[PDB]
Amino acid sequence: MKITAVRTHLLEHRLDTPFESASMRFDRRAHVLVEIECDDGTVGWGECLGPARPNAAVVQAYSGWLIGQDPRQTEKIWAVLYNALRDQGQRGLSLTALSGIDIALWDIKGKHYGASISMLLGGRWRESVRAYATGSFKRDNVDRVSDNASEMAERRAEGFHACKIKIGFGVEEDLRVIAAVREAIGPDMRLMIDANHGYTVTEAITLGDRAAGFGIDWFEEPVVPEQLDAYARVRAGQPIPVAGGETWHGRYGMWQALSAGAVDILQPDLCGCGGFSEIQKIATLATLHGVRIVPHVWGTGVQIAAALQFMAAMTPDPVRVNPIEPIMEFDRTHNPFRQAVLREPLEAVNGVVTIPDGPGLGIEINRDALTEFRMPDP
Amino acid sequence: MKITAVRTHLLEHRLDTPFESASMRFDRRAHVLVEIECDDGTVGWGECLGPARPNAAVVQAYSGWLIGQDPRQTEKIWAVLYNALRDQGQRGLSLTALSGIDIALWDIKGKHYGASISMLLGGRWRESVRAYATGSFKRDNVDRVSDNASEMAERRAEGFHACKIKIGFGVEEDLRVIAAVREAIGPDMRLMIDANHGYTVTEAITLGDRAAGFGIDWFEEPVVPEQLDAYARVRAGQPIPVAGGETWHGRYGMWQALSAGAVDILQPDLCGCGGFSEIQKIATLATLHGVRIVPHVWGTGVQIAAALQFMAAMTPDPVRVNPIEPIMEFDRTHNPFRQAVLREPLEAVNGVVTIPDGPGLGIEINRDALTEFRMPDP
Amino acid sequence: MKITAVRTHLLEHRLDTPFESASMRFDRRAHVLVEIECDDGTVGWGECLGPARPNAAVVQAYSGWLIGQDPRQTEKIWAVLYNALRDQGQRGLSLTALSGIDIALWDIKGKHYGASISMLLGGRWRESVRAYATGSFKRDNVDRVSDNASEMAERRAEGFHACKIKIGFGVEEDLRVIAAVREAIGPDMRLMIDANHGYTVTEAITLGDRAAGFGIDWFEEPVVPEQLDAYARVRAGQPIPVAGGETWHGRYGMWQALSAGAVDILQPDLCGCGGFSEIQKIATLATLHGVRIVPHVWGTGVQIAAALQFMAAMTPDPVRVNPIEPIMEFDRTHNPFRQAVLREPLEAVNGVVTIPDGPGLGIEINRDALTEFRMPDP
Amino acid sequence: MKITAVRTHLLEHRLDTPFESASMRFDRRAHVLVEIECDDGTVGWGECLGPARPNAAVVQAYSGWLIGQDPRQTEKIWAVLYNALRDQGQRGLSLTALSGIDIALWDIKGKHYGASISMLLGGRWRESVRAYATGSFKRDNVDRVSDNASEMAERRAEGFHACKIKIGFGVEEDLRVIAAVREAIGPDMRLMIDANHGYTVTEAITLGDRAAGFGIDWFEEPVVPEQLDAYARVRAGQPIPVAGGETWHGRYGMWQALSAGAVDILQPDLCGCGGFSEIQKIATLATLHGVRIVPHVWGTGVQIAAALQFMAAMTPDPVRVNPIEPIMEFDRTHNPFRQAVLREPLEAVNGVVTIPDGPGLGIEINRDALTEFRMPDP
Amino acid sequence: MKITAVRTHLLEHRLDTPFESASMRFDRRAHVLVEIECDDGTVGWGECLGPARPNAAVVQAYSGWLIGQDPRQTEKIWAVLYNALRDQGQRGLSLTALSGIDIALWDIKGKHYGASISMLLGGRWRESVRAYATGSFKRDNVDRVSDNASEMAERRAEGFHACKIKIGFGVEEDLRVIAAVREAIGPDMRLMIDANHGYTVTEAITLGDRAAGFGIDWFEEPVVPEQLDAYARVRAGQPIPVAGGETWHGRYGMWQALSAGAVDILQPDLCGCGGFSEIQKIATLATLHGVRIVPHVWGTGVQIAAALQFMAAMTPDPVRVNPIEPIMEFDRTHNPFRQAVLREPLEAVNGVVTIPDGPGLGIEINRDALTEFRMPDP
Ligand SMILES: [Ca+2]
Ligand SMILES: [Ca+2]
Ligand SMILES: [Ca+2]
Ligand SMILES: [Ca+2]
Ligand SMILES: [Ca+2]
Ligand SMILES: [Ca+2]
Ligand SMILES: [Ca+2]
Ligand SMILES: [Ca+2]
Ligand SMILES: [Ca+2]
Ligand SMILES: [Ca+2]
Ligand code: NI
Ligand code: NI
Ligand code: NI
Ligand code: NI
Ligand code: NI
Repeated sequence: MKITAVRTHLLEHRLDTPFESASMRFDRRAHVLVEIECDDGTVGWGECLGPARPNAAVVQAYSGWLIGQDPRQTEKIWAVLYNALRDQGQRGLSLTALSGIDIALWDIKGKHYGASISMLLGGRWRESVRAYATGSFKRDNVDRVSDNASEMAERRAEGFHACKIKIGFGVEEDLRVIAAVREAIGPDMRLMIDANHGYTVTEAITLGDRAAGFGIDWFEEPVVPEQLDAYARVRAGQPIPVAGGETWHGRYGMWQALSAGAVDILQPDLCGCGGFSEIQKIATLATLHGVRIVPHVWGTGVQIAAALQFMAAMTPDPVRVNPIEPIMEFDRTHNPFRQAVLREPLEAVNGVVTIPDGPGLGIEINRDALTEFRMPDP
Repeated sequence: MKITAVRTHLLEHRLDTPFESASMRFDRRAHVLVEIECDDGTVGWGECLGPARPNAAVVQAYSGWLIGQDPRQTEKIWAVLYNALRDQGQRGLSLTALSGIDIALWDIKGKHYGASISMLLGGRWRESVRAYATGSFKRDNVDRVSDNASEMAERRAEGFHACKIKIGFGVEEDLRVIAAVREAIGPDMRLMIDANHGYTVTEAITLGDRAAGFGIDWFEEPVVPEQLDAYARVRAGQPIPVAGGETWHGRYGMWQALSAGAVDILQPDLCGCGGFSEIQKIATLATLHGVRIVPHVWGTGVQIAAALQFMAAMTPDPVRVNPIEPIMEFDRTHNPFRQAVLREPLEAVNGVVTIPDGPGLGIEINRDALTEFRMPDP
Repeated sequence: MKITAVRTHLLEHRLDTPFESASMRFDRRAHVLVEIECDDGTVGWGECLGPARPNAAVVQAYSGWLIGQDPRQTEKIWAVLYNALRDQGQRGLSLTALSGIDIALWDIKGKHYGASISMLLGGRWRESVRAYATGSFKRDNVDRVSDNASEMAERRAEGFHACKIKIGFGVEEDLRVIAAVREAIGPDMRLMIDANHGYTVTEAITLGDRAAGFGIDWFEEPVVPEQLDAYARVRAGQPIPVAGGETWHGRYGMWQALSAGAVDILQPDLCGCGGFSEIQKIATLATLHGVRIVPHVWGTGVQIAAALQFMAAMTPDPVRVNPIEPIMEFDRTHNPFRQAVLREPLEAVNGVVTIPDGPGLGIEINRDALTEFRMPDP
Repeated sequence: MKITAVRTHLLEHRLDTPFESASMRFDRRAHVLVEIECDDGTVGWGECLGPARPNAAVVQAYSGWLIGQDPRQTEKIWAVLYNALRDQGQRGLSLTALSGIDIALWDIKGKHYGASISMLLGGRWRESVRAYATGSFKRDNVDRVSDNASEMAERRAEGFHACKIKIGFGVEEDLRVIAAVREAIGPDMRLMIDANHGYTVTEAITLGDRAAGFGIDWFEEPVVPEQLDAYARVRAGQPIPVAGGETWHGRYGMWQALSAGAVDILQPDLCGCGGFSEIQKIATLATLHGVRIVPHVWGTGVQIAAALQFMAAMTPDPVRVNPIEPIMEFDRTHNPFRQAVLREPLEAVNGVVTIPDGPGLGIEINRDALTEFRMPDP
Repeated sequence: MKITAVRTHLLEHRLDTPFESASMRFDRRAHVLVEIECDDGTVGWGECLGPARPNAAVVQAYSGWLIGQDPRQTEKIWAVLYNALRDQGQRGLSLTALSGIDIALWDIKGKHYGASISMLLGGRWRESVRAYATGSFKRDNVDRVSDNASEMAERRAEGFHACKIKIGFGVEEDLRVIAAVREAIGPDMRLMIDANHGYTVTEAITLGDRAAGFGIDWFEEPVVPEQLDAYARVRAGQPIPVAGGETWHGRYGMWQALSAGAVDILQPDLCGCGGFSEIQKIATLATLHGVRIVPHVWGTGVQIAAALQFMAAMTPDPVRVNPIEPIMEFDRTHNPFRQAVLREPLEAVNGVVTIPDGPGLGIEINRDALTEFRMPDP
């Protein structure tokens, strides 16, 4: 079995108005998929987190080390490609592009052995996960307080057990947003907050001290990803558990954060941290200190399918009866190609997402959707 | 003053036979320049280290935050662009692409103020630097021992005060290469060794212990860039000063290495570490412990010109009469567009390279060479 | 371009009654400016923090290394002069005197290139800053509680968004002062406290625990500048963010404090820490852990102008929309030559200070004021 | 008993040609004495290390806190004056000026109680010390190798048991100088080396490794005083014991160096580190780890007299029969006012200097010499 | 001047009923004085903390190194005697016995120079100190709660500004005692607690958490003196400042505790820690981190006189107007020879104790009291 072709597929949809987090303002949904074809006809699919056209370019640069290789040998291919572009690599785009490749190769490997990826990863502890809803972005002329209060009441009505709202813009308004969301969702629904690294350490500590009374399960990216000493200060300075990981990369970046005691919850993204091959190594590292893994999930149904395979296989830390299980980050904001790339959608039903069990990722790509939402040439 | 256009120029030349280091095998010289044009006509030039097409793609992704901006405001632009692509950035391609942009903007700023970059950086301590020659690569059916012995005798005859040879392939053959080169160059010429991270820690310690008698001024990239504990072990375990930095990025990556006590010589590349804006911050960090900076230099005359501006401005650590000054890494292997991109070559004369003092980088690009050596479309 | 003369100008005004902080009692305003003249006629101005006549003497001792030098080469001159008097230097007067020289040279450099210092520092993120008012000093037979309550209500009426009061004399009376000031300024105006290192660690922790309910944004110089372990204890032992820096010096002194985790806010003074050349290096160091910089500002309009240039150029940490920006420390106590040294005053208008954008510091010295307020010969 | 006057006396002698170390080039001997007079007629004398006119200015700034004070209360006066100028003080000139004041006050205190300072410090362990000779400086057109070889043979012939030569200029020439001096002085005379912080860490380690075979008792100021991590690297990287201290200040600066494990020998200067009051505290600190104190001595007979009082009182670490005793640094280069300031010279006789036992410093100043060598007005 | 005789004087008074702390039960007051006589007739007096007959035996063992020595040379004698018995010494009785000797020698030295010890120590910052009263011991059939409530109301009525009560027996009863004492003394009198190392770490943390609401200025010897990690846990685990030092010894024992961050207040005893010679070194060490010194005082008027001399000389940390000053521990329990050993008592008058200013300790021993209260032969 040999890889014969490696392709990328850029997807875009323009929004009605731009969406803003504290870390970014964007006016379109833009994603990239990786397609790897084999000499026996087998095709695998993956997705890369982050800047879409630059990821496509890095996948193309890796392609020379993929063509002619046996796609079943995922550890060998991962290490060879990791080393090939390591010099001006190590974090960021060199790992997000390798993650998409890795996911496509594990899809091929599952198809070849007739096994779901979750089985090849070592087994299925669970057949479904509870999802949590993520919030809307800041938009021009939209009041964040009432928009988030209504939107999260709407998520509660759909059956989500938890939701996560975007802050990081300014302590006082962010507190008004948190208070209004708690009022709107009632006392039982779980609530998380994500600052998108918008805060200074002092802001993040002040916000956490003042928000903790609203019952907040974690505080995601309080500060920038490079200042691990700042993460540890926020963790020690206010009471809300701190989460991060969607902007860290590989076993070395993740170990740097765990060594620093940066987080209570580590949040590797399948399509960013290095793929299935590397996320299993990151999950090992998290067991040394007992730090919970909850994946970060952002992107199309291909990303969702990959994250679901890993979530079926995640081993509890600790094992006990009815252990703490992963929950699935579910973006509810507008993206017509999120599900359209799949022949069958991977959707929350009363807040719960069932994990496929077919070979590989357990999905079938809709190639007509790739054409329909193709990103226009520059 | 406003930026109106940002372009990249990909350059390629195929070699007669592939060149191999321990870290890579390549069959062509492939580089990318950045061109930034302003509303008043001013044009600046820069270069990005590393994978050429992926760098071009990341420069294109940054371009949206550059158009319409005042190019004189280099710290503002650097921080804005750094944050824009930080999430799946931080090291590697997101910093090598920003370095090329930064260099072009400092070229514009010098042209605008009528000042060499070295002057804007704070002054010229020196008007020239001594260069050292780098060695040939491993080639199919070429004996490394005799090839390096002859090649380095040829560099000595050209007047280079020092040379650096490539090892990392295997302790015993590498020792034969070092011994033959010392014999060939005589007792006075300085000698350095670069393993291109080819060694285990045990190999690197064994090689350094056994090579130290040949008089070796530093041992570059003994081990992989992510294992800073391995660098510190090599530093403590054998007597040759350890050098690294061409595969680290930004103030945070460089501080991580200095904190770890990884190196005796830190080797930021102008076109990789973040450009002039960030290399000044890295040079600050190196003064906290007294670690010598010697830039890494690889690429075309644009990279050479940038590195020379920084070398004129480097402050001695410590200041004394006849202090330890930077020496210029000078690749002598075949590349017809290395100098052709410049209207006037920046060449060693009896081992010494004179540093331009005209506005900006002090060079004039030869646009006809950009066409002649343009990389063929995929 | 060559420096031809270096002069100092001592200024004094006797007060109606002495002013006391916990760290000092003084009966006059006494300051020193530095004037550097060039062979082409260009003149630059600077100011030194601290003992005026001793600063003038240290500037005179540096003058021998300045005459005949190119003033545009600020990094070279800084490093040469720093090394010249380092042996019995390193902190204190050797750095405050060099700061005044450095500021005058950056004023010359901006005039020469036709650029504001803020532009040469890398760009203007902002054109104005909000000022905060500092409080009155302790005076004989004046009740601190009512004096501070009235004075800070008067600052609120002038439009200052925040104010900082002097404590450090004794926990119980200091708490009465803080309580009365909070009552007088209302619930929205921000409040900071400065102990001028008057407290033991135990006093400072007790004061912070008992004062935190009044809403205090930082606690400045709780303890003496040499006991960095005491700073870290105060930071960990009570809830008010700790600030310091006006009594630390250079990259090495500031790094010592940051390494120790001494402060939540670092407060370099342009005229004390080493000038523009060194404060940019200190600002780099603060980004490693994410410690906020808020400059310390004390002295004449020349100091104010220098601090404003640096504040226009300060890069947010982190970058976000509407980031945390520097605020300007504005002494409101009596000093007739504070503004008189400038042809145009740099004053708060409804609490906001606009940052000049002319070449260099963007000011014009009033030489007649230098004569009018000249310090009498000993 | 009350202080009534505090005066300084600046002394200068121009040399025939300038003298150069790696850290400085000077063309005159320039020193400052402190004279403190009391209401009962008692006068005390001291000396300040470092820049003479700036020290005089700082002594004048302290004078306001001295007049009217009881000079017998040396700990109270030290702490009051230390705090008075601490803010822009802490190291350097604020401590060298306080050292001269402190020495004059201990001279007064000894005269008042009819006791040598050595007795008031706690007793005389010894009545004499062996001196070591320091070497000549680098001079224009003088070969350092032969000049040092002849000069040190001349010191050997005068009976000095040891000598210390100046290096720091460049590893190869410095090694030639060390080798020639060892040849010239024979195998028994002790040899020390002082780099005046001229070296990078790499140079200092290389020099120490290559020089150790010549039998070197210590290696003084290998690197700059602010890089304590560099001192520890030099200490660990080559075999010659490392010495420093003449460019550190006070208990906090000295503790910083000892904490860092910077030195095998700590070298406080009576006229730089804080005087008798502070050097006793530094000597305490050195006993925590067992680091030997050997004072640094540079200046006139007043400095020599102060250093001799402290050397009589230094407690062995450890106490044993025939313990390791301090040796006296004795500058032999030309200075006609070194001894002329005293009515009776304090000179080495066959290498040994006898320690006065009269009240205070045990000397009588020659006021006619103060006039003869008075520094010309600026 | 030479020492001719060294004598000890054992004192005893049997109590009506035994007194118990958590650390000890005793039925008599038992103390030892040291008397040192000189060839010129001068006599000095000192006291040793701890077991009286064993201290007398250790003083006798030191006597051989004292006879014939010059008593003015206190640092030489201290170091010689310290080394003489160091091998089976270092802490405990070898230092408490040396402390008594040291005090007698400083008494001789002050008489010889006609100076109070406080002056020889460097000056008098204060002429009096405020005393605090210590509480009664536990006694058979006496209710601790009502006994302490009444006794401390009686101390308040005598004018003491503060008092310290004995706990360490059991958390619940100890809390009842603290509550009753706070009720009895009113809201202003200061309150301290001393567990005499009776508690486990868990008890001490629980007690401090539950007692802090009663307004407690320090918590003395919460745990045993050898478990410095336990001290640091108590300090970090409950809010009352922790004090210790009366059971530590010398610069090395005290530095061990300060290094460990064991205490907020260090409490050397003049008659235990090494005397005046060593307590000055301990006071130096406490300034490195800013830990307050408050001496421990237990014993006769000779101990009281020594402690008062040191308290006059203690330098504020930090210096400020109206700084934090030492307060004097004043045992009020029955001991007829406490004051009888002095010709003039050293007593609190409205809570304040005036510090003698005569030569030496400033006291005159009543030799008739030494006979009257002589301890009966075994
Ligand atoms: Ca997120
Ligand atoms: Ca908190
Ligand atoms: Ca290399
Ligand atoms: Ca070895
Ligand atoms: Ca302040
Ligand atoms: Ca607290
Ligand atoms: Ca020296
Ligand atoms: Ca070595
Ligand atoms: Ca006690
Ligand atoms: Ca507690
Ligand atoms: Ni749509
Ligand atoms: Ni060719
Ligand atoms: Ni006035
Ligand atoms: Ni002469
Ligand atoms: Ni009785």
